[PDB]
Amino acid sequence: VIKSDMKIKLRMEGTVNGHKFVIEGEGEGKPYEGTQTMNLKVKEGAPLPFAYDILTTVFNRVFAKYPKHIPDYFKQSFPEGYSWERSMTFEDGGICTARNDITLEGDCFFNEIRFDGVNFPPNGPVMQKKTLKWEPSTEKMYVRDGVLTGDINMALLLEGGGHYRCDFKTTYKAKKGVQLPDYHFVDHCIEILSHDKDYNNVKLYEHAVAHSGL
Amino acid sequence: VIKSDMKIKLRMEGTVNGHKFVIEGEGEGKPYEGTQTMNLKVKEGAPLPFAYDILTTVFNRVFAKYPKHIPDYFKQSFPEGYSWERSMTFEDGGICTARNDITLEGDCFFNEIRFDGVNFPPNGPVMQKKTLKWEPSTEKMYVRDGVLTGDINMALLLEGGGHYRCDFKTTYKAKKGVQLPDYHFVDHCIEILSHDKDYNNVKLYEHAVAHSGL
Amino acid sequence: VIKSDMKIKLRMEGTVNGHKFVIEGEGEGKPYEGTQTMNLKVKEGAPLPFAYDILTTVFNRVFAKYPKHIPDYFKQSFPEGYSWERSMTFEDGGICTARNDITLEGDCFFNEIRFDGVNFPPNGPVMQKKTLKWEPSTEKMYVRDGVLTGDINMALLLEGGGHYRCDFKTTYKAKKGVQLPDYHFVDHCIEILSHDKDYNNVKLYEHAVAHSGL
Amino acid sequence: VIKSDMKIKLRMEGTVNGHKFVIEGEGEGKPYEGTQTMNLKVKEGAPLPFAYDILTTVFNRVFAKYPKHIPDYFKQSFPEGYSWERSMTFEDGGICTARNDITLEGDCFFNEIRFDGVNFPPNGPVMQKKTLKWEPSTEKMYVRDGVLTGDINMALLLEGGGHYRCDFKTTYKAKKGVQLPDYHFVDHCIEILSHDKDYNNVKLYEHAVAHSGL
Repeated sequence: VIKSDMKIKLRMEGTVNGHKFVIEGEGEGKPYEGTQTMNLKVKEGAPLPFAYDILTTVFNRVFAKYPKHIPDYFKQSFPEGYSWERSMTFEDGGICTARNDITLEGDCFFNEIRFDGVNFPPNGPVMQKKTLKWEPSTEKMYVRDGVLTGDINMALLLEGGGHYRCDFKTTYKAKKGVQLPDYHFVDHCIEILSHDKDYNNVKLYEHAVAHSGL
Repeated sequence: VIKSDMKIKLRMEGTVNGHKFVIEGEGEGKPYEGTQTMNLKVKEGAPLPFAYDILTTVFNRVFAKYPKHIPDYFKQSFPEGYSWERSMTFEDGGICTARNDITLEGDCFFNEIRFDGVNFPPNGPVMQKKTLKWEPSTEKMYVRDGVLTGDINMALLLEGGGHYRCDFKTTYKAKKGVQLPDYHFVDHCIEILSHDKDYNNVKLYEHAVAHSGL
Repeated sequence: VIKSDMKIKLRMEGTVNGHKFVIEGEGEGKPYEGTQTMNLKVKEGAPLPFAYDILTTVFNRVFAKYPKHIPDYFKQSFPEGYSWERSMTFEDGGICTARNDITLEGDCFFNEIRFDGVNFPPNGPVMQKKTLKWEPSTEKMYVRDGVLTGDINMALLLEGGGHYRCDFKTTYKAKKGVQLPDYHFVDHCIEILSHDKDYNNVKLYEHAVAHSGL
Repeated sequence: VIKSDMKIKLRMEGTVNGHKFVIEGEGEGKPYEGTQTMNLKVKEGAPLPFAYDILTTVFNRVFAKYPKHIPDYFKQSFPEGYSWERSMTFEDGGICTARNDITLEGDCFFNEIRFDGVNFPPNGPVMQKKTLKWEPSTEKMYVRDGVLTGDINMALLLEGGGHYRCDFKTTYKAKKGVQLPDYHFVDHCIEILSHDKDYNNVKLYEHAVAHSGL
């Protein structure tokens, strides 16, 4: 079922700072190379009044290169699939919650996403769209009460330089029992490859690689 | 417009641990006495698989007794009204986001509520419904970048005794400029007066009183 | 042993931002009225390069008015006495740890204090001495694994107005078993009554009152 | 001054849970290979009543392999040297503060260390010595207001399996201006190579490597 080439369909509905929106996406990736590319269209709530970058890491750890010696929680989870929940705690008190329900129909991953952001200061970098990109990162993966937890120290590079910090916690729940991995890492980088004026259209790329550290 | 007796209508839509639900409520309160009572019906997602108590403080600081010497951000905000956003950070990593858009039509407050909870441990008190009540509390109210912020150290009393701690941050945004108060407190207590087996029906009561501390 | 009038002797040794100091104090209070006054002298590390206010709440919950219906963990702890540990988490990442070992010799409380502060931004209000006072507060008191825990949402009023937030957690350990109270509150206010140029000399006052909330 | 082979002398004084101790160490490392080994003796407060592992990462980022393309804040700081401050926020509310003042005399780094830990639950893994090791980690390094900040998601592996999480923030201050690096990573692993019954004697090893991520 998980082939060397898979397609991806997604719908996100969300509210940030009380602003409602819908974004749909279509793309493709190489699960075994840990790469994926997606084309995202704002369907409702254009133009977004917040930094598009807060959304991009919510737009599937199936797209991560897992070595033999590390059990692949994500790939083992299919065909049944899995869901995740995430909190994003920004250093200025902005908080987001997000979830994705991931299903497999043929060679296509369907992603049903909800995103909610609250308490962004009105003159902070998110509401004033001062973000350039996410720096690369390393997710710390560990089992807690029988499900996979990922913690990340994430940072947005700001216009003018310097960084806006965010702590991620993701809980990943396979819909069937799998071989649980030991403590390990997933390196990430995520890049907006192109966008129009108000990010109504966005081409998004991720590379991810699992490893056991030093 | 804000009389000694007002009615309240609400709809909450939410997702906790991936479980979708809708709850509607009707009730009444005394804004100047800082009291209110509400009758809540689960409309979708019965029976709730999580502790109903995580919802109750999301089900309007108009219902708080404000003394003369403290400017009433909430009552001054009408007829135009106000909205709030809240993060609830539980000590075991459970996080909720919530928002309420409050409008005034005649003597009735309409409440449009969204609630989302993530990362509740499956064997924690919320997913195992081990909560008895919220302890009383004191909200710390202060202006930050021109809007009212409230911080609360909240605690749920547990079955077996001892407490489950939650930190609230609420940002309150009047839809028109008002007299901003100085740093002050709002004492709260919130009580489920009655409920059926699975909290399909709930009668809920709050008392709230603003003060300037010692 | 705990009379209506008691004396207080203290020595604090500490390091903030790498700056070492020693402060000694002598004063007096009314345990049953929940009041105390103290005279503090900087003995080493004058002039302090940080906001003196970060120290003042570390300079004994014996000085709190406890009503009959709330068991007094502190007063019950003597003659043997008690110790406490505290973390102070400031909203800009400044963190302090502090401890006090409290003994009773005659009508005098001896206080052996250690205070350590790290990660204060060099252009933040603590290192630029922009604090005016602590706002009043309400400490939430609860038992956790057999010892009394206090949580406080504290705020320093800043020069220019607006607030610098700090979260306190104190663990209070009686040196003998006592009647553990139920969940309750202690209202505080703390005031620098007078000081010289660089706070080499400071007269400090606290009022504290325990209550059961609404 | 920073040769391919350097010696290390250290003294830590600290208090955890009110327990006072002094630990001295002597060792050696390869700054350009990012390796170091140290022999630590408890001089006061034997036997330690807490998990020795909370101390080991406080026992100098000079011992990290820095590639050409990343400015070496640490090595550039000598001969004048640098100091750091650290907060360690454990997931059960245990908090430590630590600092190190690092000087260079000949081929020897001198380390003047203070460590303070508070609010460790009495039946938690630190006070019940249930820790096996620190998992490897990746420190996120970024400049904030002109000094180097490092954030780490750290985890102790527990007896019985599963993990105890700790968030590190270190502020690193060179005693002279240097070439500030861009956002980057330092991979770490730290290992107790050997110890006696109560960790009165400990041989400690670290490997560290700076990189720019994916």
